[PDB]
Amino acid sequence: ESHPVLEKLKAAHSYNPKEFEWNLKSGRVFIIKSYSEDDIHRSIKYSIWCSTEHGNKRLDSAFRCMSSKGPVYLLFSVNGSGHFCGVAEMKSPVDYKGKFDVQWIFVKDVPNNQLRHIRLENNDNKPVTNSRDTQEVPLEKAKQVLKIISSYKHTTSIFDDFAHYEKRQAVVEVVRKERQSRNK
Ligand SMILES: *Sc1ccccc1C(=O)NCCN1CCOCC1
Repeated sequence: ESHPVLEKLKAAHSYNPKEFEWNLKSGRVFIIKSYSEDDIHRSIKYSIWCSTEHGNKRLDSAFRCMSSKGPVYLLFSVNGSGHFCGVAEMKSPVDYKGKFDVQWIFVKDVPNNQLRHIRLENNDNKPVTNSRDTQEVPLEKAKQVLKIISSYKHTTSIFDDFAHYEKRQAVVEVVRKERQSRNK
C-alpha cells in the first residue's frame, strides 16, 4: 500500500539523484533544526519552510546575497533524532510570520555517526551534528557533508512513515475544527 500523495511527489521529483554535484563551485550551506517529523513531512509535500523570526532573517539575507550566483542548501535534522533526514535547496526569499520556497533533493536518513567526524571551525570546532538552527557550514566542510549524504546507502527515510503523517495531519485538522466549533 503506497499513498497517492507520495506517489505523486515521487513521480514529479527526482529524489536522491545519483548524479549530484557535491563538489560545489559556489554556494552556502546551513543546518536546519526542526521541532518535529510533522514539519518535515509538511515541508516535503508543500515545498515550503518557516524558520524562527531570527532564523528567517538569516536565511533571507543569505539567499538574497547569493543572487543566484550559487545555491543555498539546507541540511535537515529534527532535534534529538540522531540522524539527518534530507537536504533541500532554498528557492525564494522569505515572505511575511515568514515562509519561503524550498526544493527537496535528498530524502533519506543519514545517522549522526557518519557525520560526527566533520567539525565546524566557526562554531567552537563542534561536530556538525551538534549544530543549532541556521548554523552555517563552511564550504569545504559542506562538500564533505554533501558527499557523505549523497552517497550514503540509506535503509530508511521519512517516506516509510508517510501514510502515518498524512493521517496525523488529517485527524489534527478535524480535532481543531470541532474544538473551535465548541468555542462558538
Ligand atoms: S509554516 C511551516 C512550513 C513548513 C513546515 C513546517 C511549518 C511550521 O508550521 N512550523 C511551526 C514551527 N515553526 C518553528 C520555528 O518558528 C516557526 C514555526
